[PDB]
Amino acid sequence: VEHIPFSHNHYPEKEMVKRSQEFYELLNKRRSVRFISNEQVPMEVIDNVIRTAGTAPSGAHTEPWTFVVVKDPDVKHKIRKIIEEEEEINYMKRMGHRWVTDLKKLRTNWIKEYLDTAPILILIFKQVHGFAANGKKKVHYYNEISVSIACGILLAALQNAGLVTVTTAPLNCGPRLRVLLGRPAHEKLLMLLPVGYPSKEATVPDLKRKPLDQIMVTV
Amino acid sequence: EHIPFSHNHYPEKEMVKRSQEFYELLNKRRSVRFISNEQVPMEVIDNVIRTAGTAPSGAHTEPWTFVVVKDPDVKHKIRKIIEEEEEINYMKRMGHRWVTDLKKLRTNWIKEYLDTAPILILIFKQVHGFAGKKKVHYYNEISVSIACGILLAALQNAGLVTVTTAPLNCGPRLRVLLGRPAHEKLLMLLPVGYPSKEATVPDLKRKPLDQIMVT
Ligand SMILES: Cc1cc2nc3c(=O)[nH]c(=O)nc-3n(C[C@H](O)[C@H](O)[C@H](O)COP(=O)(O)O)c2cc1C
Ligand SMILES: Cc1cc2nc3c(=O)[nH]c(=O)nc-3n(C[C@H](O)[C@H](O)[C@H](O)COP(=O)(O)O)c2cc1C
Ligand SMILES: N[C@@H](Cc1ccc(O)c(F)c1)C(=O)O
Ligand SMILES: N[C@@H](Cc1ccc(O)c(F)c1)C(=O)O
Repeated sequence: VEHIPFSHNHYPEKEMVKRSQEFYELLNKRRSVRFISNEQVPMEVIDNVIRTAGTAPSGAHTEPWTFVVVKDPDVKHKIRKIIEEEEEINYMKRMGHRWVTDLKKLRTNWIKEYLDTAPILILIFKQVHGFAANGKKKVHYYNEISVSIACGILLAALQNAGLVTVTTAPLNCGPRLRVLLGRPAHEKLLMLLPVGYPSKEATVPDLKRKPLDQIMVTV
Repeated sequence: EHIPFSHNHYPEKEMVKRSQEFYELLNKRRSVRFISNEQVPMEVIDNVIRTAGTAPSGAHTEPWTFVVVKDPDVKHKIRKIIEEEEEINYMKRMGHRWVTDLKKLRTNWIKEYLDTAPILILIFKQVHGFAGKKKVHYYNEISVSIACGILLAALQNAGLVTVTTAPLNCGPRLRVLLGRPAHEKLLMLLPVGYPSKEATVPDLKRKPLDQIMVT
């Protein structure tokens, strides 16, 4: 592959400052929403936020991500059963006292109503390796990180398109969900995001973010 | 304590338009390995980090430390560290496959951007925290990485460039050098600023939507 000049949209410092400020205020309104209405949402928006996630950087340009989108309530209902069953055992046995306590402030449990109500579920699978065209294996360097970075971009894009979600990690649900969705073995489930509009009645926990001087260190 | 969630809603047509234009802005983002020494406004840097800090995180743990280096001398020390360790990585440690897999990008162990970039951002994950005792940081690496994604969109939005790097085997030396505690581990390093006038990128193509999305 050949290398080409990079061209760059410049801004005056004054407009950089302003774009950076608006975008802070925009993403700072983002909250994880666990109560999602059944109102349908336009698929062109979903298509576009996925395509935005696909602009992410990736280790050695491997693009190791598969975004699986479910609209079908029958499929969504099987997903729900799998996750509620597995999470009930997670909460009652596998997570441990300390994790369960650390979650009290969030009021989460194994009941995940959003898996039926939300019109869209996005299941983000990482590809632990890939395949060349001749069927031999290719290495996916830093695949989990690459996929999580694209997930961060996806979240930004959703916030900026006026949709809500909550990033979830359905512990011990990977295999059953992979099989149910007909995905191949080199894909593993990394996170699941219900997507739509908030419910009229949606709450969030009243959490504060750290001030800049507790996350940023200069030298 | 739990409160009502106040959303900011767009009509379908503004949803489509905002999402389309945000795709277009982010699809112009490229990893840039040649960075000008022209200084950049620290108010932007503060803002983009602030933005990264809005990321979700496992059990609301916020396990990230963003270490921003502007000082020439420390930066030259970071460069010496990374060049030494990447030399051994390319010669010995990565293996032939991995080195062959990087030919298209034309990377080696010389990392000039570590001196010329006005700003380095080093991202440390906190693999646990402290209350007296230690706190569990659930999904810390994934949380931090999600924060770095948000940071990259923010940088792209604010007119700056960077490249996401993972300086293999350099974490311990950089940690100690920069005064960070033993519960922080280096996850990645982003040199930040304007691209050099002569900057190039490799002529890579992204997958079409139907090769990354299954319905
Ligand atoms: C997890 C991860 C680690 C990376 N590590 C390095 C690195 O150590 N050195 C480097 O030059 N580029 C690194 N990159 C940048 C990729 O090589 C780059 O994203 C890819 O070639 C695609 O180009 P683009 O970012 O311009 O789309 C990394 C990217 C990711 C996601
Ligand atoms: C890696 C990761 C995993 C998460 N997993 C879950 C989950 O399994 N269930 C859930 O309800 N929320 C999950 N969350 C959402 C967090 O609890 C949430 O981000 C945090 O409480 C802060 O709230 P905010 O997103 O409103 O800032 C996860 C977040 C991240 C980053
Ligand atoms: N870390 C090595 C090479 C490299 C390594 C891994 C990557 O995934 C990558 F894209 C590039 C370097 O900075 O040159
Ligand atoms: N995955 C579990 C537990 C959980 C909840 C919230 C979290 O932030 C988290 F890290 C883990 C759930 O969805 O209830």
